Amino acid sequence: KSCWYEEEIEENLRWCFALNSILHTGASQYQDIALLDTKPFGKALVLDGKLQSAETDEFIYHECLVHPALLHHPMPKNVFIMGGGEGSTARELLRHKTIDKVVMCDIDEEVVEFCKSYLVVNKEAFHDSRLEVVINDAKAELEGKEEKYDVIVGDLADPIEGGPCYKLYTKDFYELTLKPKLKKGGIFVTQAGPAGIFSHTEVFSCIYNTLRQVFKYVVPYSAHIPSYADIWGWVLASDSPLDLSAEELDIRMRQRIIEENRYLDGKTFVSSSTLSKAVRNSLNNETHVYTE
Amino acid sequence: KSCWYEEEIEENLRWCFALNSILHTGASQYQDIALLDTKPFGKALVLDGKLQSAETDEFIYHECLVHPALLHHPMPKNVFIMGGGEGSTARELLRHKTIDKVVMCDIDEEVVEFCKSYLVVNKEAFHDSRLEVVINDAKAELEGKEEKYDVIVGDLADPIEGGPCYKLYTKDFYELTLKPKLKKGGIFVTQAGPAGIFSHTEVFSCIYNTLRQVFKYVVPYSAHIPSYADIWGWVLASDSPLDLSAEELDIRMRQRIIEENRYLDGKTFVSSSTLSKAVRNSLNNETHVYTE
Amino acid sequence: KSCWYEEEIEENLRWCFALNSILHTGASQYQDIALLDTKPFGKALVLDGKLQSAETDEFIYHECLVHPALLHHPMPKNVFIMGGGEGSTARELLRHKTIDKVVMCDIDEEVVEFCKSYLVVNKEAFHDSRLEVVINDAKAELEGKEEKYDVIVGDLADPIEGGPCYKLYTKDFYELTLKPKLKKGGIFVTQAGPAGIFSHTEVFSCIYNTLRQVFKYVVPYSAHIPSYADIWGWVLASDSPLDLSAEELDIRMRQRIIEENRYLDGKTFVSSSTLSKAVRNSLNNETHVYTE
Amino acid sequence: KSCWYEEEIEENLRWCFALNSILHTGASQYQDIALLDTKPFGKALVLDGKLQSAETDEFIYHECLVHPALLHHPMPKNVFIMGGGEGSTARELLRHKTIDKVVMCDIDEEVVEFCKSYLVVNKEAFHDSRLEVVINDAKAELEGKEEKYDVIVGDLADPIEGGPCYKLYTKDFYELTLKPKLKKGGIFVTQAGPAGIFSHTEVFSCIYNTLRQVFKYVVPYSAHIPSYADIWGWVLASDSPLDLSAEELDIRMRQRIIEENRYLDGKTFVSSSTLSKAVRNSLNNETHVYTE
Ligand SMILES: NCCCSC[C@H]1O[C@@H](n2cnc3c(N)ncnc32)[C@H](O)[C@@H]1O
Ligand SMILES: NCCCSC[C@H]1O[C@@H](n2cnc3c(N)ncnc32)[C@H](O)[C@@H]1O
Ligand SMILES: NCCCSC[C@H]1O[C@@H](n2cnc3c(N)ncnc32)[C@H](O)[C@@H]1O
Ligand SMILES: NCCCSC[C@H]1O[C@@H](n2cnc3c(N)ncnc32)[C@H](O)[C@@H]1O
Repeated sequence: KSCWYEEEIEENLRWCFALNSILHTGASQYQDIALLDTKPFGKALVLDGKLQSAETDEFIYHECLVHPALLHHPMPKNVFIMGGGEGSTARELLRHKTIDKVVMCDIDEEVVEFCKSYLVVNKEAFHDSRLEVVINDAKAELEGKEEKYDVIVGDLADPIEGGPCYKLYTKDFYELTLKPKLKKGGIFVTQAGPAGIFSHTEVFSCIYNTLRQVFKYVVPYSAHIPSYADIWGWVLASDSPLDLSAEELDIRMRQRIIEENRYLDGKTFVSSSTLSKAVRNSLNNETHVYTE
Repeated sequence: KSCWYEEEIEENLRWCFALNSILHTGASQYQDIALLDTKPFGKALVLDGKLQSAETDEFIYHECLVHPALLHHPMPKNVFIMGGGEGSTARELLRHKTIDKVVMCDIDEEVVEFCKSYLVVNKEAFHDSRLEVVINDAKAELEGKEEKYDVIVGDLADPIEGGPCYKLYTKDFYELTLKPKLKKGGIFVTQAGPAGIFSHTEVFSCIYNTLRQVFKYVVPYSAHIPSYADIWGWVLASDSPLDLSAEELDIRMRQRIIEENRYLDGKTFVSSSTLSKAVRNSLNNETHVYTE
Repeated sequence: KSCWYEEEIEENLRWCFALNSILHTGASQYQDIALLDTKPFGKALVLDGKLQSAETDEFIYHECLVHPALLHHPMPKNVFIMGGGEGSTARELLRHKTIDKVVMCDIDEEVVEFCKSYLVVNKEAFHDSRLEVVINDAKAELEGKEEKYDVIVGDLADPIEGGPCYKLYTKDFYELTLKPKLKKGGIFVTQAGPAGIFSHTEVFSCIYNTLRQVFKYVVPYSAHIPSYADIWGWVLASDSPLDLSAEELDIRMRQRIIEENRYLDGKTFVSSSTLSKAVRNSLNNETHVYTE
Repeated sequence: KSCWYEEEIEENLRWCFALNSILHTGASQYQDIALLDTKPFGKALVLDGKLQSAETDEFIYHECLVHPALLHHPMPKNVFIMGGGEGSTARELLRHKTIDKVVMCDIDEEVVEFCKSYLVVNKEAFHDSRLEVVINDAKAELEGKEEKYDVIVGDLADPIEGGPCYKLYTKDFYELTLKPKLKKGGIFVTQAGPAGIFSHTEVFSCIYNTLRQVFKYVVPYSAHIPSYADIWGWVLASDSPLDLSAEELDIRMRQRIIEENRYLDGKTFVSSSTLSKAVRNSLNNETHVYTE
């Protein structure tokens, strides 16, 4: 095949996908933006040269990010997303019947406009009256406003030094900006980077341990995302408990979410939060904490 | 970082590993045989241009291939391996104290002799008095010998038309050749190809469904193998039940297996054997059966 | 710099060009047709996954293909092009004031229509009253029409077994079909494939030797084409001598050709027609003759 | 094919060769050193990630670099090489019957040792009593010693800012270090980088113009080197004339060089020094000069 997008995932690992076209290439002051039409994963959003969403498997990422957090809440009504410009986290949140307000707070208007325009899947979401789009740094936005939320969702890029996301994974940020803005019984969830057998030590274990230092209950979980070329991680965090069985998750899904989930049922969530021996022990032994 | 090993996982997806060296390249009349020293995965055995074992994570594959089968057996004493010339399957079998004899039946003497010399991790295994190496087609060997086994392990390449491995995945094979050479309570396990969200439809679902036509109890399961760049699958099959808890499995590990498993504990197996919603249902609805 | 067009020049040599866009991809039943906007070479026409014309250097190929033949002719008035659907060969022919008619005979109407729409450099050429476009196999066309030409231009793909172009490079073709349709003093020129130090043995030496069996005077010549990643070759053939000095050629350029050539002057042609020691001798000693 | 060496030749152009092995990888304080066994070009020396010599076509580079300069001299006896660690420039120089002394002055002992050991072709050269190996910066070595030479050969890497070679292409270096150390009737030749239709403006035109400002007679010439993925350039420079015909070159070769040249005869040299229209005009119009 002639045409390829190439991504260096580590300094010694490259991942190449065959291309149909290069649909749109924008840029803002924040990052490079690109929509590719790829053979293996369909349409793909690439930010600063990292694939961040692919048409074929974004559903897995977005179901996993969103649904566990809301299903463990007794009655989630309002939710604040840090990031979300791609719009699929909002789509999945808006599937919940209890939800009356979703704030998408992304720093990059152009990403939003771009995806608002070209990720057709998210059109019903982007137009729902419950969605409020806010163009800001989520950290500034959070400390600015007094509104408190049932659920806060971190749908940011991994914490990389000198980037616009690193701040929002520090113990400082959690303790003093995020957690004050959680209602009673509030639940936080953040995307947490690679969660492979070896790749999980880069950011996942540290995000987990950083949250461990702020919240009473912390639940790491993971699932394969083919377009990310790895197992990916999320962490639920709360000062209230987080224990539903699979059966109780399935009941809650059937009652509270419109239409059928495609990836996530209760058993899948139970498998997801049962990390492997080595990962589970690695996380437990982690002592690094993100800080100022 | 300018020398790379490349593998086309699909016709539109390439995975590239930075190389330190090319330790050996060659061929038997069956297959090309190469050993690469890679940066991300250490020494990697590449057979017909497909990476089959990487030093850093082969433990995952071989622990998943071997331990669930033997652990589910009350008392496995004799095992036959279809393929296994690389030696790691034998290695993990020989960690079981209950085992008295392992037959490794590989068609290609050069794989065996090459791995016996170059894959040092398996040196003790290859030299264990309990191991018998037979150089033959596994199907011809099983047909021509009356010996029966407590466990038979399929460590062959994926089934396709016309390759030397296809006929060892058929309904007629399992029924007429393999099952008669299982002892009372015998367990079969085979590797079963990619088991990703979409890639599982190639062979994993068909192997599962084929086995489902021959054995009463069939347990498919899967785990990520980074050097294979996908979730990989295995299938257990038996005419006796295959239902142990994570705790039962741990006790058995502790009683029967020399040293600590690096990948697999009881929980990890339960997680591996709980497939995602989509994969589970796809397997259940599969109707392809491999036949002669 | 993460999207790339790749071409395997040989089974062990790849050339990759950074892409701006994929402007079109598709196919007729003859060939795939793609137009890529490349960084190093501008818009590149790719036919069956082989780059055939790049905006930045196609002038070299087409100047070398066309001008030496016409310049050596006392008075070329009518020309037939075998292939030429891309339009650049016609373009450079039509710069000659002496020309009254060009027949462009391409087998693939979709190449013609595509290039006529998308390769703007050739718009005037395509619209010139002197140009006739015929959609046919060039061999069938020449056989079935009595018209004779002062020059015939071979602008076909390289000869191999079974492709649509092979039979237009054979001894029997040149003798029985082409030569009878040359006027008195007629000159044949064909593109002749790679002409590198080693790559010239594939087809360039064989075309030269084949022509040497049919025509009295045969002048092979070559020039670097960066976007082809090699030296490329052409062969002039005639029953009348082909021996002009660099100065004679310049005077003719000045008298007959509208505008300045960007690549070819008289000296450049003399240089191109002086092959290296090794290539010269290899051509002289070649004995393969293409036959039906 | 599985294993590749990748070279970025421009920011938008990559060149990939299939690999047999990575024979040796050294490093010194000056550069990275590597010997690859490549499929398309055989054994290849790579310095700081740039291929600098390949077994299959180094003869072209080294014949072109060496023989024109000596053949234009009436009686060259002693020669100083700036660089030469690879040893092939010395090999070709030592083929001349008039030559009694060759100084190989390379800054990197390890390159020399490495090639002394592993480039078998140059064994007779490296052991010839006329060869003096000197481990130094050629600029310091030149200004240090009083010996004057009939021919000085620049076999350095292209002039790249902040590298150890840039100094040795400045007008200052030429005027005040190099030219004082040329005997009466002395001839200088330097390798001069890419000499393609467009690539020649990077260093070739500037090296040419810089020498033009120091020497009375300057002759640029070029030839394709497949392993360099380009036409490559050299420049002869002298205060005496440089005009032999092809015929006079061939006589001189037959009388003065042992054995047959494989690439270069008199006609080849004449073709080589007949640049194309555009290159010839580009060089003539160059006004940039390398300086302090
Ligand atoms: N794994 C999937 C991750 C998705 S890509 C990261 C997303 O979060 C936004 N973003 C980056 N920094 C941000 C900040 N400080 N505040 C709000 N949004 C931000 C960015 O514009 C982009 O939409
Ligand atoms: N990922 C797990 C695959 C590892 S590679 C496939 C292995 O099975 C052998 N093999 C192939 N066909 C065979 C046959 N009919 N009988 C015995 N061994 C065979 C082959 O020689 C090789 O060692
Ligand atoms: N580098 C110079 C090659 C350019 S690409 C080859 C061109 O010759 C046409 N073509 C192929 N076979 C043909 C035939 N038998 N008759 C007429 N045109 C033909 C084909 O449609 C295409 O336009
Ligand atoms: N196109 C083919 C070029 C060959 S590669 C450049 C060669 O010139 C040496 N070299 C680099 N800088 C040098 C200096 N200042 N003095 C002497 N040798 C040097 C370097 O160690 C190497 O052997």
